[PDB]
Amino acid sequence: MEKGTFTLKDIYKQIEAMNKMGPVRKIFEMLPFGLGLKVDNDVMEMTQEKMKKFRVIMDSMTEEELLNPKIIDSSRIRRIAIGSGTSPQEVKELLNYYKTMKNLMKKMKKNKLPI
Repeated sequence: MEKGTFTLKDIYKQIEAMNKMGPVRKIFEMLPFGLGLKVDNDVMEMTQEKMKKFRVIMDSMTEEELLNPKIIDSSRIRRIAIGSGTSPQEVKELLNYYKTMKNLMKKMKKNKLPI
């Protein structure tokens, strides 16, 4: 139905906690010219914190889409991944995360007693 018990749009907002977005003035305070294995970030994009790219796709995908995950449109997510900069594969695992939810079935409290 229109409601899917706490849709996933409620999950992406929880990651907003981290972002560090606000380059006002003096982003860094002086730096050593002899950097080592600290990061060495280069022109090639790199990945690390999964939560960092989690929020980005939150404003990409359509809320209507979040309400109905079963509507996985391979074409719609294609363009969307480009907007987020990641890819459909990273969104496929994201849904696969709720697969883990099936693991909940190991506990499946429910009731198991209609009468």
